[PDB]
Amino acid sequence: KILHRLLQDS
Amino acid sequence: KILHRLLQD
Amino acid sequence: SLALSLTADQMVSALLDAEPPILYSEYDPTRPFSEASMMGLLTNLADRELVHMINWAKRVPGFVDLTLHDQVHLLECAWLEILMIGLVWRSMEHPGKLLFAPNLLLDRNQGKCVEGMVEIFDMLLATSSRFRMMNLQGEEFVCLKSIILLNSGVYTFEEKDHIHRVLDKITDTLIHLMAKAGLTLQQQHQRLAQLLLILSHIRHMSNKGMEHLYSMKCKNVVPLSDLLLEMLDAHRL
Amino acid sequence: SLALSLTADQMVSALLDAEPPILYSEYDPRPFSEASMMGLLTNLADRELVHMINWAKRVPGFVDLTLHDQVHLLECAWLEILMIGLVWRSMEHPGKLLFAPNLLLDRNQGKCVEGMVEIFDMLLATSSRFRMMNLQGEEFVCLKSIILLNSGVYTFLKSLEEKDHIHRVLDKITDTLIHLMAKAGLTLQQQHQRLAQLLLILSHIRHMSNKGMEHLYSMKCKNVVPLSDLLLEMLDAHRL
Ligand SMILES: C[C@]12CC=C(c3cc(F)c(O)cc3F)C[C@H]1CC[C@@H]2O
Ligand SMILES: C[C@]12CC=C(c3cc(F)c(O)cc3F)C[C@H]1CC[C@@H]2O
Repeated sequence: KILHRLLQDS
Repeated sequence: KILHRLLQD
Repeated sequence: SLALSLTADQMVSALLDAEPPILYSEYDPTRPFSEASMMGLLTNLADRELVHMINWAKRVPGFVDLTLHDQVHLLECAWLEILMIGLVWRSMEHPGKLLFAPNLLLDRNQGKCVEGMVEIFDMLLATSSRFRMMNLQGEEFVCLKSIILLNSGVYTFEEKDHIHRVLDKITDTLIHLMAKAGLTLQQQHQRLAQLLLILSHIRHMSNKGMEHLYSMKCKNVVPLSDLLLEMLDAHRL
Repeated sequence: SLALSLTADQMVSALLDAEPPILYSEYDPRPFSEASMMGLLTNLADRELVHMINWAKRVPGFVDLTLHDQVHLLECAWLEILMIGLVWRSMEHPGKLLFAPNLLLDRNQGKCVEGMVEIFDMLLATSSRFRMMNLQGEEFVCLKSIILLNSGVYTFLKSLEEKDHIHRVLDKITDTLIHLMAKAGLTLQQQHQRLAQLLLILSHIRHMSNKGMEHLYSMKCKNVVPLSDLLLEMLDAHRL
């Protein structure tokens, strides 16, 4: 998910 | 409305 | 208004006395469950409960001081929330199960019988576990149910000011109960917050339940009573 | 494992500093069509979602949670958080919604989009309520953080370790709210009453989000507006 990526990338 | 009627006495 | 002159103990007594009875289901054990028959049982039960709820509402302090149009609006808005918190309350001592009626105790697997209903059951069960984990008291429960009745539809409206004064009284009552139970001052406002935040989840379950009920109606799964059709129509889905 | 050590003043400070920026709209103040307005609102919401995630990870206790649980909380609460933000910045504009400093919409402009004026009415009523209560900025950031942690916690092995942690942080924010009220000179009875008043509004905010989710889904299926991939995935999480 995009939300996954966003939460990892700060 | 049934509710309106039921809310009376 | 006489409702505002009520003490905390008087508020509790009035609310406890106005408590509706636990009704029975039309459950027939001679036949297996179908999606239609289970929806039939639940909506039949809800319909009979609604009549009791209407008369209960009239005994909630401050409610009859409102116009008929405002009474109608509040009940139209909160009826499913009220049915659900009642269900969650009487399901407290039955982990993993929902006590719709003493003769209708259902788990999540039986909820699968109806399309999309197991999701509702899970939420209801989780709420019941929450009340059980908090050790929700009967006096607290009737305060919460009355709060739902007065609050849920007040933002869709002085009539509004009278409602807020009564809501404040119930807040005072909840705090009174917690203090009387020996909770420290900090524990009091912490628990008050915990109880009221659950009402956001109850509101959520109601919205989901309203859409699911509407879905069942629009697929001719079950014939809803004229009263239920009206309560559902009030939400205009 | 550290948010529990925060004082009430430090909680406020951390929350105030974690606040997201106020974004502008592309709005060229050319008159609205139905697709035009939905475009502005959804484009704005999508850009706000990116900042919301930065904010969420600065909310005390949020990063202690698993990546899975962080996703669940944001998926559940994202529209609630957008709406309480909108309502908060619309507080000093009676009868108007301040989506952006350059996009201030009155009620009748909700009629541009089918079924949106009903959403606007609910948002405006909430804003009127905040204005009536003289809601403070410090109270606002507390309420928004409560929404983030509370809205999705009921829909969650050692999963109880996450839930108990979330509830422990929730109690801390409650303490913070009470602290602000005591500091404002409110009596004990007034503190409890105001706390209750604020939290019951979150019930209406939940209601607005559920309604908005359905409206946004309807606009999606009709394709009056092209939603971003991120927005579509946030909407999909509520599986309407
Ligand atoms: C049949 C539904 C599930 C449970 C419902 C229900 C019925 C009751 F009598 C009751 O005391 C509580 C309920 F929560 C009503 C419908 C809402 C969503 C589903 O359609
Ligand atoms: C366009 C809608 C109305 C307002 C929305 C909205 C957008 C924002 F940027 C914002 O900061 C807040 C909002 F509440 C998004 C949609 C939810 C329901 C409607 O479709």
